Amino acid sequence: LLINRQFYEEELINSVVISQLSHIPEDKDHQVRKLATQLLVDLAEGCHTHHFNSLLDIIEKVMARSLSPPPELEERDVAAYSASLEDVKTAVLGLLVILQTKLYTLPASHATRVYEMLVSHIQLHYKHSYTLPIASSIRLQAFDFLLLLRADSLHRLGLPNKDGVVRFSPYSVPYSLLFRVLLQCLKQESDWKVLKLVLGRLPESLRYKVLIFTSPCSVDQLCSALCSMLSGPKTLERL
Amino acid sequence: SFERSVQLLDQIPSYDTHKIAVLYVGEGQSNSELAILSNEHGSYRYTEFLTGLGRLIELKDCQPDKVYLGGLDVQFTYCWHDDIMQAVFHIATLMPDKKRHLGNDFVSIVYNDSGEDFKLGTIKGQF
Amino acid sequence: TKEVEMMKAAYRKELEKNRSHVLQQTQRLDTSQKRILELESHLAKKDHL
Amino acid sequence: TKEVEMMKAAYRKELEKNRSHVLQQTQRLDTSQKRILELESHLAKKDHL
Repeated sequence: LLINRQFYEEELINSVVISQLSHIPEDKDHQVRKLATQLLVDLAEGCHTHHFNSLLDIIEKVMARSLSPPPELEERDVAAYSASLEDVKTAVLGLLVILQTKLYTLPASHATRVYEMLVSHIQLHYKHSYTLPIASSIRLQAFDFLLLLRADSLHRLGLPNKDGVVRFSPYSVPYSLLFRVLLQCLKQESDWKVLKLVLGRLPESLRYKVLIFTSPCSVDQLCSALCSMLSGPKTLERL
Repeated sequence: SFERSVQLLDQIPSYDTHKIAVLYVGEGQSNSELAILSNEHGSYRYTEFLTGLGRLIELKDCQPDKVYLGGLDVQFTYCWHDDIMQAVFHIATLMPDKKRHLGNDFVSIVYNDSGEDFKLGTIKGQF
Repeated sequence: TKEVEMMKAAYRKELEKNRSHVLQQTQRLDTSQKRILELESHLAKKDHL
Repeated sequence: TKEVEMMKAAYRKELEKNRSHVLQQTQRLDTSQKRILELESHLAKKDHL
């Protein structure tokens, strides 16, 4: 694949789709890890409407696990089970990278769906209250990136950046999802670092008023949460 | 000599003294150092904020040396005022020694109206 | 008095709305540029390919 | 005299900035759109080849 950029994708895509649409629930890990990384980079490249089906494979990989169900492996295979889940860890990280790059392309539906799927995954992640350190790192990197999302033009122009002040991809992205997941963190989080990070990063983001003013916000809620966060020791039993 | 000393004592005001330089830079005027000063008719929002900035007294026969009359030449020169302290805004964009008049005010409020316009090193106002 | 506040308030409902409209057009002009850029890049890479 | 109608002159200045700025942006926006349209043809030819 990586060699044959000579318009040798479409056919190879139809040769790769047949070996990936069904592999997804493969037994062992290394397989699905490599396959993830593959799909990830191949679609960082690909823009031939095969973004979607391949991306669906990625979705299935996102669902592929939730947490450690069995308590019989605690101190026994917590290491082993986490080493397994490393697959979906890499999956979501490459998904994040795709969100970063793939955004600056004419068909916005792509990055739109990317951001939406990321939000949905992390939201349900809280909704089931995963516990493993893998989950922690996932929350960490996910939020660490997503908070960088900022606006320069006054409408829906969320723009992160690397090493540079900003880059632009205006072309349909809401924000309320972020408030949702943030309140979910404030009410469900059980680490310290996730909080410390999102808290410290919140203010500057709040300075970009137009974002909060764009999507349905009802900011008031969080302050109550904040008050709840402070008033009453309901919080401090969450580390 | 003693009578002269008593007079000089009268010459000094009883309330506190403050004078402050108000400037309006533009968007590209960042680090211009002349278009800053030579500017006129600042942005609408900057002009609004400026209106509600205490009270002003026109410089003429009506206003005595009682309040600070620095630069009797030309206008609105808004001047905050109460009994303990008194702050005059000695120069604005509306004002046009003058270059020294605003290069000597120890502190300045500046209306950004740009994107990352200013660093202190930009202004050539020593005071 | 209070006409001036209305005049300030009256101006507010004009300059702000007009400025937002101007910003939209600015964003629309900005797009086309980047698309020109990427299409030139594609032309180059494909001709070389 | 309300500071010689200062908030009446800026209003006029803001209107002048919007007029000329809007005209120039529309003049450019058209050229960029025409260029993008031109690119959408040379590229198709190249793909065919």
